[PDB]
Amino acid sequence: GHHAVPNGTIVKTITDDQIEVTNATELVQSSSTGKICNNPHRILDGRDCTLIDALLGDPHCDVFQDETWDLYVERSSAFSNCYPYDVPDYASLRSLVASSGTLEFITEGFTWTGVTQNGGSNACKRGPASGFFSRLNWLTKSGSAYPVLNVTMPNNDNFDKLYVWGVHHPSTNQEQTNLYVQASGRVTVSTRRSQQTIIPNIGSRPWVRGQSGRISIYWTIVKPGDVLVINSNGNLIAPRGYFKMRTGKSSIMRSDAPIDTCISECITPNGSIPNDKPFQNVNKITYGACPKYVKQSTLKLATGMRNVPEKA
Amino acid sequence: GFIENGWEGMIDGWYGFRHQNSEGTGQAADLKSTQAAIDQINGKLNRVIEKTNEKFHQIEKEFSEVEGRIQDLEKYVEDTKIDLWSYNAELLVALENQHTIDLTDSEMNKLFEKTRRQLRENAEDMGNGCFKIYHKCDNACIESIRNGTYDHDIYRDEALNNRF
Amino acid sequence: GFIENGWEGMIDGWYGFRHQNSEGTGQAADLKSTQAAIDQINGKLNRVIEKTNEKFHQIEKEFSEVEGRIQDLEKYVEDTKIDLWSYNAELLVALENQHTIDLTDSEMNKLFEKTRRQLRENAEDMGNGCFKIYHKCDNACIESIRNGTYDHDIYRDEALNNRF
Amino acid sequence: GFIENGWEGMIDGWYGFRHQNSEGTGQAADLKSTQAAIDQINGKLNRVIEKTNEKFHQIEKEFSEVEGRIQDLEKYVEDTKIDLWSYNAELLVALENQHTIDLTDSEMNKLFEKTRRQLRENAEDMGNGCFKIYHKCDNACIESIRNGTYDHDIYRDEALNNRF
Amino acid sequence: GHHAVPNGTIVKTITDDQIEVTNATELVQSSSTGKICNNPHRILDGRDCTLIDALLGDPHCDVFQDETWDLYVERSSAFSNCYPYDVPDYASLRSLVASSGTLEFITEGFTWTGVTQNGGSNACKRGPASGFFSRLNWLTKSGSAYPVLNVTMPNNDNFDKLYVWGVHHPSTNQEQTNLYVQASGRVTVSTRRSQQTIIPNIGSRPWVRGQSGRISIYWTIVKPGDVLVINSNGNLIAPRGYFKMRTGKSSIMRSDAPIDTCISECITPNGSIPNDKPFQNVNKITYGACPKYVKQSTLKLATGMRNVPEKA
Amino acid sequence: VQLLESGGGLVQPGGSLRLSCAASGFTFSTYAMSWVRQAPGKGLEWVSTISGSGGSTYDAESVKGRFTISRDNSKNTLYLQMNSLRAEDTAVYYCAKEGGDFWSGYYANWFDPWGQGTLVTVSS
Amino acid sequence: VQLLESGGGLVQPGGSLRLSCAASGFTFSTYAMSWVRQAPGKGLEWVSTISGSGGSTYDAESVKGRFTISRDNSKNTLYLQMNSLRAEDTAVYYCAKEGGDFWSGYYANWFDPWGQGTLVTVSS
Amino acid sequence: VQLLESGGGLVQPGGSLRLSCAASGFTFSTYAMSWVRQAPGKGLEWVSTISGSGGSTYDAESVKGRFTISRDNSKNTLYLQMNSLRAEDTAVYYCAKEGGDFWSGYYANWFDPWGQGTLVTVSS
Amino acid sequence: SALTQPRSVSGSPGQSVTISCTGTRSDVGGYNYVSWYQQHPGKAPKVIIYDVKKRPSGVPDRFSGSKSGNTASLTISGLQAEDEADYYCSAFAGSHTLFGGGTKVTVL
Repeated sequence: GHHAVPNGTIVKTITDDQIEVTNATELVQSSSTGKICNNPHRILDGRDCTLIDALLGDPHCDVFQDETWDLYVERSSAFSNCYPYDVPDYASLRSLVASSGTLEFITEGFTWTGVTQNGGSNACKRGPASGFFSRLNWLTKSGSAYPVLNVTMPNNDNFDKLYVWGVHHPSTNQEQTNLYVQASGRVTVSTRRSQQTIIPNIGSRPWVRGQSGRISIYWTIVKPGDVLVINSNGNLIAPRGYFKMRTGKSSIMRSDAPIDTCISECITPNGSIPNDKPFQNVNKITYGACPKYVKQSTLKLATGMRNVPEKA
Repeated sequence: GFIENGWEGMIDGWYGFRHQNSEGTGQAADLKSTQAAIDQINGKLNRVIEKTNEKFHQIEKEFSEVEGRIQDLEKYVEDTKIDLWSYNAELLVALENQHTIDLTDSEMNKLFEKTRRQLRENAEDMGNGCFKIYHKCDNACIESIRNGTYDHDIYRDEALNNRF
Repeated sequence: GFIENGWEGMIDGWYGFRHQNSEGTGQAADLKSTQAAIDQINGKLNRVIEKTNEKFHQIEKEFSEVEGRIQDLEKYVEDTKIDLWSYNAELLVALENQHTIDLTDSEMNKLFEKTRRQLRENAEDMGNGCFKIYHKCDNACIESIRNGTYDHDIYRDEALNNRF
Repeated sequence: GFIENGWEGMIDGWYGFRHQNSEGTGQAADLKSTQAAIDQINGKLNRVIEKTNEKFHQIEKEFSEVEGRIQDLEKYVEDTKIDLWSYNAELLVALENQHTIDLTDSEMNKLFEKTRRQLRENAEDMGNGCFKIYHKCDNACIESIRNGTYDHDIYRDEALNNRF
Repeated sequence: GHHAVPNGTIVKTITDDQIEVTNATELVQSSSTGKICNNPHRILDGRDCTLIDALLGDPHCDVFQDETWDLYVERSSAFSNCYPYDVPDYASLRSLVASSGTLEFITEGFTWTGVTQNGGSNACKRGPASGFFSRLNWLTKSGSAYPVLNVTMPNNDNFDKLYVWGVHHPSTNQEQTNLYVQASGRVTVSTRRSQQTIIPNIGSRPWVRGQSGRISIYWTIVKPGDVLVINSNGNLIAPRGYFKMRTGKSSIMRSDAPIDTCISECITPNGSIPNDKPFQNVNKITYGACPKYVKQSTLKLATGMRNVPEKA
Repeated sequence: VQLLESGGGLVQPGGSLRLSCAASGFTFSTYAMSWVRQAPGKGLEWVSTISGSGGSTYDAESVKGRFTISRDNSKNTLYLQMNSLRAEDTAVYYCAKEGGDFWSGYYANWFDPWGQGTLVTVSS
Repeated sequence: VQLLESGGGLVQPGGSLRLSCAASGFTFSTYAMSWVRQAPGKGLEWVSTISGSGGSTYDAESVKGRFTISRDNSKNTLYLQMNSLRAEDTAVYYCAKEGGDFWSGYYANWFDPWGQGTLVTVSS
Repeated sequence: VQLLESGGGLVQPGGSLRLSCAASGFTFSTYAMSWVRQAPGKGLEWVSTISGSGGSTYDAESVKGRFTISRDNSKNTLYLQMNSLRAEDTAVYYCAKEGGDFWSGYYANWFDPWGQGTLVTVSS
Repeated sequence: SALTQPRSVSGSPGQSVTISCTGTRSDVGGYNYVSWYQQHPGKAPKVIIYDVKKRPSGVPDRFSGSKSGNTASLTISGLQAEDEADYYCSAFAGSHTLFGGGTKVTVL
C-alpha cells in the first residue's frame, strides 16, 4: 500500500480537469511586492522629467546631466517647463537614447559667425531670468544680418556621436523677420551618407507657456571616420556638442511604484517579482531575468501521487 | 489497479507494508521505492524551474495615443507571443502531471512485483495488494521480506503442504 | 500482447468475455471497463475542443500594392504564427493519439489481471487471453466471474485435483 | 525491473536468451522483438527528420545603422521566434527520448511475459530475468522455447513431480 | 536479457538530464563547409556593387545589366563610384528589387522638349570622360530656359513597371541657376492613384568625389492600365525606362563566403549547410530548405535503450 | 423524437403486467433505452436499461429477479415485463432514451427525451 | 537553527553511553535527524538516522546491533544509545538535521546544520 | 562495393555443392548477408541470411535442414553449403548485402548490392 | 564498502580543482542525492553542494558540482586561501548513506 493525505490539491492533466494529489506547487507568479529594488540593476528615477527632457536639458532637471542607468523609470507626473517642442519620431529617439544608457555630453567648439548665440525665451525661466535648453544653442541675427552658416565637425574618435538639433517654427512672419532675417528659412544637416533637410513652417499654434511657436527636435548619428556639416540660413536651434552612444542592457520603463532596497532580478511596472517560478501573470512589461508571461491565473505541478483516502 | 485505498497514517515514506502474523499487527515503510519516486519528481521540478529568459530592451506594449499600422503590428506580435507561451504552459503542466501519476503508480507495482517474486510459491495473491503466506511468519521473517534476504527454501516444504 | 485479434460481433461494449462450458458457448460484454475507457476519451476530447481564441481586430494579411519593410514584416509575423500553431497541432494530435492507444490496451490488461486474481489457483493462463478453469463451470459460475462475486474456495479442492 | 544488467557480448540482436542445461551453456538472440523495437525507433526518427521548412525572402535580421521602432520590432519578432522554436526543440527531444526508453523496456517485458506463458506450470520465476525449468531440457527443447513451438504437456508430469 | 555497449552516449529526458543510451543521433547542425554552392539555386556574386548600384547603373558594374538571380550575394567590400546619392527608403527599394529577381530594363521613348539630356559629372568617370548612371537621365537647361516638363507614358502591358527617378539637390544657389534656371525647383511624379512631390533643398554637404551636392532616388510602380505623368520645372534626374517586375523565390544575402560547385539546398552567410537535420545553430539568416534555428548547441535523440553495463 | 408509453393499469399483488413504449423519430437500434419509475410524491428510481442490440440488459437490485426488459428493433418498441408485483411497485413508469451521440448503444449515461409516463397501481 | 550535543566522555570497553542532542530553532517533528561520527584524523562515517515521527530507524552495519537511535519530539531532543562499545568506536559524534524542504521527514539526503560534536573515548 | 559469386555447376540429385561469394569494398563484419535464388523464368525466393558476427543464421523452410550458411570475416567471403539437392533447387543464386546503415549486423531488411549470380543445375 | 576519493589535490591560486567521487550503480548512478561537505581543521563540516549541482544560500558561486555516470565531480574555481580544507562526498545507497574517504585541498 501507499500513503494518503487528508488535504490534497486539485491538479489538471490530460485525461481530466481535476485529480487530487498529495501536494502541488504553483508555477505562476501572480503577486508583486509593489516596490522596485535597486541592488542588482541601476535604477534611475525620472520623478518630474522624461528622458527627452533630460536629454534636451530642461531647466528643472539639470540634476540628470551625465547620468547613466540600467533602467529609467518614467513617472506619469512628468511635465515640461520649457519652450514648446515636438519630435517627429518620439518613439525612435526615446528608444535610441534609453538603450544607449548614458546621458553623457561632451561640448564641442562650434564656430558660428555673424549670429548671436545663447538665445532664450520666457517659457524656460532658469532662475529669475529667461533661459533655454542647456544642450541646445539658439541662434539669432547679429544686428541686421543672418549669414548662411556652414559649419563642420569631423569624427576622429572610435564611438558614434549623437547630435540633437532643432528647427524653430515661429508663429508669425513678423517674428521670423524680427528674429532671423530671411522670410523663409532652411536647415540642412548632412553626413557623408545621410541628409536631413527641414523647411520651417509659419503659423499660429496653441498657447503653451506664452509661446505660440514650436521647436522640432531632430537627431543625427556620426560614425567613426564620418563628418557632420550643418548648413542653415535661418531657424536653427544649433547643437552644443554630442552625446556618447553605447550598447548594453539599458531600457526605459513607465511605472509609478516606489524604489526600495532589496535584491530582485526582474523589474515590473507593478513592482519587482521573484524569479524562482517559470511563468508569471503580473505584467507583460518586464526587465531582466523573470518568468514568461501567461494568461493563466494558476498552474499547479503535481509533486506527488493520487490522493485516494480511506499499474497499482 | 488492485490497491483501492490510501493508508493515512503512513508517515515515514510513500510506500510500505503492514502485516498480521501470530505476534500481532505491524506497520513499516519502504525507503528504496520512496526515494526513487521523490528523486524523479525532484528532477522533473528542477528542469521546469530553470531560468533561461533574460530580456533587457523590448518593444513598447502600452500605448497612450492612437496610431496606425505600426501600433497595431506591435499589439499583434505581443498577443501572438502570449497565446503561444500560454499554450506551452498548459501542455507542459498537463504532460508532466500525467507522467507523475504514471510514475507513482508504476513504483507501487514494481514493489508489488518484487515482493511476489521473493515468495516464490509460498504465498498467494489475494486480489487486493496483500499476500497470504502459507507458513508461520514471525517478525524476523517479515523483516527479511522487506530487507530482501528472504530464503524461500526453508519455508517451502511447510508452505506447499498448507497450500495443497 | 496476448490478444492477437478483435472480436467483431462484440456490439454491446468495448470489452467482454466469451466462454465454452458444458452448457454451451456464450458471449458477454463488460461495462465497468468500457465506460472507464469512454469517459477518459470523452474527457480528452473536451479539453482539446474548448474555444478560447477570440480575436476582433488584427493586422492586414493580404496586400494589393507592393510596399517595403512594413509589408514584409507583416507577412513574416503571420507566417511565423502559422508555422508555430501548425507544429502545435501536429504534436498535440500525435501525443493524444498515442495516449489513447496505450489507455485502451491498458484497460484490457487491467480486466485480464483482475480476472486472473479472481480465479486464485483454479485456472491457468493459456497464452492467449483465455483461461482454462479446471472445474465444472455452469452459466451461473461464469456470471459470478463477471459480477465479481466468485468464491474460489468452494471449487478449490476439485480444481487442484484436476490441475495435478 | 528484474533485469539488473546488460549482456555485453550480445552482438546478434537487442534481446535474447542464454541457458545452462546438462549439455552446456549456450547463447541466442531474439529477432522478432529486436526488429519490432528498431522499426518503431526508425519510424520515430523519420517523423522528426522530415524537411517541411522552405523560406525564400524574409525580413532583415542584422543591422548596421541604428534606427528606432521598426528596427527594434524586427529584432523582437526574430527573438520571439527563436525562443519558441528552441523550446519546441527541447520538449520534442525530451518527449521522444522518454518514449524510446519506455518502448525498449516494454519490449523486454513482453518477451519475458510470452516466455512465461509458454512454460505453463513447468518453470518458476527466479527473481531476476531467468526461469528454472524443472525437467531435463536438451538443446532442442530450448530451441522450441525460442521458436514458439514448446509443448508444455509432454514435460508436464515430470515437471510437476520435481516442483512438488 | 538485453544487450549493452561499452561506449554509450548521454541523452536528456523528462526525468533527468543524463541517461546513457546505446547510441544517439545529433539533431542540430552546427557546422558549415564555408562555401556557397550554386547548383540548385542561381547565385549572383555582387563582388563590388550593391543591388541599388547595379539597379541604378553604376559605371563600374555594367556587367550586371539584365541579370536575373535567385540569391544576390552582397559583399562588404562593395563601394560606390558615381555621383553621391541617397534613398529615403533604402530598405524598401532593396527589398522590392531583390524579391523581383530581375534587373531587366526596357528603354522607353521619353520626349523631353527644351532641355539638354545625357548630363554627367566628374564623379562618375566612364572611361576617360565624365558620365553618369546608365539607367538615369540628367536634364539640364537648353540655352537659357528650362521649360516646365509635362511628359506621360501609359501602360498597355500586363506586368507592373518600376520607374526609378531622382531629384538633384545642388550645393549652392549659383549651381542651381547655372544648371537649371528656376531658383526653387520642383519634381512631381504621379500615377492615377498615387502622387509624389519633392522640392529640392539647397545646401552644402560633405565632399564625396568632388561633389558637394546629392541625388535623392525615388521609385514608382505602374500597374496595368495605369499611367505615369512626370511634371517638373527643375532638378529632375529623369528615368530612361522601366524595370520588369516579377514575383518569385528571390532574395538578397550579405555574405563573404566564396561560391563553389556543389548541390546544397540551403544557403547561409557562413556557407551552405546540409538539410538532413531538423535544427541548426549556424545562422539565423537562411535561404531555401534548411533546418530551423535554435539556441541549443546540441540535441541528441536516443536511437536505443538504456546502457547499463556488466517494465523490465 | 417521441416516446409513448402504454400498458399501465391496476394489477393485484403478485400479478403480471406488460408495458410497451413506442418510439418514433430516431434510429431505434442505435441508442440504449431505460425504464425509470417515480413513486407518487417521492423521488426518481432507476429500474432497467438495455443496449442497442438488446443483448445486454441491466436491472436494479430491487427489481432484478422480478422485472425484465426487451426490445423489438423491427417494431421500434421497448417492452418491460412485470412478473411478481409488490406493494412498493406502485409508481409512474417512464421510458427514456440515451441522449448521447458518443459511442451510443452500450449504456444510458443521461436521458434526453422522456415519455409522459404510465401509472401502475397494486392494491386489493 | 542550533544543535547542541552532550554526553561525551570516557567509557570502558563493553560499556554504555547515552548522547543527547538538543535542537532549537526549527520544527523538530518535521525533519529527519542523523548521527555522523569522525574518528580522530580519519574520515566521516555515517552512524544512524531517524524519521520525523520516529517510527523508522536506519543504522549502519558496523553499528546495527549495538547502537540505537530515538527522539522525543515533545522535548525537541535527539538521543543515541550506546550498548556495546568497542575500541573502534572512539570518534567525535555529530548530530545533523535534514536540510531539505522537499517531503522532509523520511530520510536525510543532506545535512545542512551540524553540531560542534561530542567526543567519546574507550580505553583501559 | 562488389560481390562476386562462384561455385555454380552441375550436380547430381542428392549431391553437394559449396558456393563462395567474395565481397570487397566495405567492412564485411558490420553488415548482414543473404542468399536469394531465382528459378529460371520464375520469381525470387529467399534462401538464408547471416548476422555480422556469424552467430545467428536464418534459413527458409524449404531449405532449413539441407542448406547451411557461414562466413569467414577474416577472408571477407560468404559461404553457402548444399548438402541434399533436389530437382527444385535448380536456380540462379545471388549473394546480397544488407543495404541499411541503422543497427546493421542483425538482419537484412533490404538488399542494396547484388551479385551477378551463379547458376546451379541438377539432372541425371 | 565506501566511496573512492583522492588523498590530496593541489592547485595554484586562481586555478581550477576537480575532486572525483567514484561510486557504484546503487550509490551515485542510481540517485541524484550526492552532497559535498567542507571541513576546516577542528570544525564541524559545512555543505557546499547539495543534490549534484545545487548550492545553499551563502556559498560562493565558484563551487560547482556535476555527475558523469558513476563518478561525481566538484569543481572549485578561483582557488584561494580560505578554500584550504578537507572535502567529503556523500551518497545515498538505498538503505544507508555513504561518505567518501576525504580529499585535502592545498593552495600553492
